[PDB]
Amino acid sequence: DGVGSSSGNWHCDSTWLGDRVITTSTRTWALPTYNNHLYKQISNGTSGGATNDNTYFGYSTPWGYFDFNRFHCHFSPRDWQRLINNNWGFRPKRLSFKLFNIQVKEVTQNEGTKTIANNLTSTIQVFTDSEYQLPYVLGSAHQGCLPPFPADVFMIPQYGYLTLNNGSQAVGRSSFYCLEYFPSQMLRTGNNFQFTYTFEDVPFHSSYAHSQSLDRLMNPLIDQYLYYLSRTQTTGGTANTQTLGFSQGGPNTMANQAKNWLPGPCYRQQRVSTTTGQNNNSNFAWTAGTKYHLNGRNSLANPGIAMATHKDDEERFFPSNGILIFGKQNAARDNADYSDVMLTSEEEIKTTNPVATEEYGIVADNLQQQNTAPQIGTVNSQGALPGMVWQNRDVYLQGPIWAKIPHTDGNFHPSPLMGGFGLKHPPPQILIKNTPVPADPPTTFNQSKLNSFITQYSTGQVSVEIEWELQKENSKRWNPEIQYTSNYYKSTSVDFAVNTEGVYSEPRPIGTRYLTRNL
Amino acid sequence: PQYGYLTLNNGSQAVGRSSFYCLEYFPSQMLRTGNNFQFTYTFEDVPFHSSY
Repeated sequence: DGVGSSSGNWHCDSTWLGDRVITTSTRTWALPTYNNHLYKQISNGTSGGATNDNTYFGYSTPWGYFDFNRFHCHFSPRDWQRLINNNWGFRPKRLSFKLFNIQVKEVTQNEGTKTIANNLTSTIQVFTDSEYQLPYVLGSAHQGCLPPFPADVFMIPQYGYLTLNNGSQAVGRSSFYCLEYFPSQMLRTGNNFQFTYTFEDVPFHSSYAHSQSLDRLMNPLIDQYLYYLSRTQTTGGTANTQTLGFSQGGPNTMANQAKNWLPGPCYRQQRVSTTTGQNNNSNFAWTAGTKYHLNGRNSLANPGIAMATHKDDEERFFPSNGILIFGKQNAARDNADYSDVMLTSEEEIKTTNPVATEEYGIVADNLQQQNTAPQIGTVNSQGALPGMVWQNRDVYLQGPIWAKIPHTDGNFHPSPLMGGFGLKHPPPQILIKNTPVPADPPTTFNQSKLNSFITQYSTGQVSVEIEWELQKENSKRWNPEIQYTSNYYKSTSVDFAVNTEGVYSEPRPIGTRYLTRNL
Repeated sequence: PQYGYLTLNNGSQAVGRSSFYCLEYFPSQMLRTGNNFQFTYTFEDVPFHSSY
C-alpha cells in the first residue's frame, strides 16, 4: 500500500457453469463537491401556480451514493440473449463490491488559467448502512446508474430525502438525519474498500409465456356430466310461457362449461391510441387519468397492477399510465415526441390477466320477478377473490432489479409494480464524500465556523460481481420455439454498437418471456 | 501502431453477419510506474527451412 503501486485490477467478465452465471463489471467514476459542504432545508408550497398534489419537505446532503439497480449494468446484450432463450427463470444469490485506485485532486483558478494538480494526503469517507437506519432511495428508478457501455465515465448522484409535511411546513413527527453520525472508513490514495452481501430466499422470476388459457383448459372431445340453465321461455311461437330447461356442456358450448379458476384482479384505466386522429380532441392526460387518493393528494397509479396491455390484433392501443415507457438516445426531457420514446408491450399475460382497458365482468343488480325485468352491472374495479391466478409484470434490459418492502404490519403479494424482485433486506446503500480541507485561517481567534475551503474532487474505479442461479428448460414440445434474434438484412450501422461519433445507443427494449410452458 | 480491423461488407454497408469486438471486454493487467509485465510462449512443430 504505497503511492507508486496500484491496488487493483480490471475484472469485467462473465462465466457460465450449467446452473450458475457470475457477471463482473467495472467502471470509472468521479465525485464533485456538493452544496459547499452544507446541509440545507428544501421545500415546496401551495403558493404560486403550484398545486397541493406536488408539495414536499426534506433535506439535501453533501454525500453521494452508488446506484447499480438496473439490469444493463451487468449483462452485455449477448448475455441477455443467452439468458432469455435457454432458461425458465433466474434469481440472484450473492454479490460483492470493491473500490480501488482512489485519486484526489485539487484545482486552482487564477485569471482563466485553470490548473489541476495532485493531492496525496486528502481523504475520502465511505461507509455502508447495513442495519437500514437511513431512508432508502434506491429502487425508485432514478438516474445515475453505471453506464451500459464499459468504456464510459459517469458522475455520482447526490443524496437527499423527504419527510412528512403540511404544505411547506414540517410537523412534530418529522425527522432530521445527520450523516456524520455513522462510523465510516477514511481512505487516502493507496487504500481500498470492499464488502460482501448475501440475498435471502425469493421466488424465481417467471421468464416464460403460457401456451394455453384459463377458458380453454378442458377436453375438446368429451361432454361434461354437470348441467346448467339453458332456457327460461318456451319457443313454440308467440304464445310463450315460463319454463325451465337444462343442458350439458360440450365441444360446441365451451363458453357455458363449468370452470374451476378465475382471472386476475382488475383496476381499469383509460385507453389511448398511437394514431393521433383517433383520439378525443382535448387535453385528457391528467383529468382522465387513473388515480389513487391518499391524505388530500391525488397520486398517479403508475403503472398500476399487473394487467395485459392489448388484446388480439390491437397493437396500436395502450393504457395511458399503465406501462413502462423508455426514452431513446438523445430524447428531450420535456415534451418528447412519439418517435423519441419506446413503448413496451405486455401481451404475453393475456392468457390469465384481464386487459387493462376493459372491464372485469358483469354481475347481477336486483331481484327479478314477474313484473320486474332483470338488470346487470359492469364491474370496473375488482379486488381479490378466492381462486384467482395472475402473472407478475415482466422485467427488461434497462429496467430495475429490486425494491425494499416497506416495514408495515400487513401487505398482500409483495411484488413490485415496476417489475423485479421483492426484498425485505435489500443491498445496503453506499455513501461517499470528500473530507473538507480549510483555507488559511486568521491569526486572531474567531468563534465562527470556517467557511473558506479549497476546491477538490476525486476519482477512481468500482467493481461489482453478482452471482445468479438459473432454472433449465425441460419441455417435450415438438415444433420449433420462438427465439430472440437479430435482423438479417443490411443496415447503416450495427445495432447495440457505437455511432460514427462514439455514442453508444440501444435500439429497442428487450423483454424476457419468449419460451413456453403449459399451464 | 494503431489497431483496426475489417469485417464483411456490401459496398459501404455492413450485413447481418458482421461483427463488433469491444476490446475492454477482455481481462487486462493495469500497471503503474514500478510494475512490469511478461509471459512465455512455445512454438509447435514445423518443418525446417530449406536454406540451401
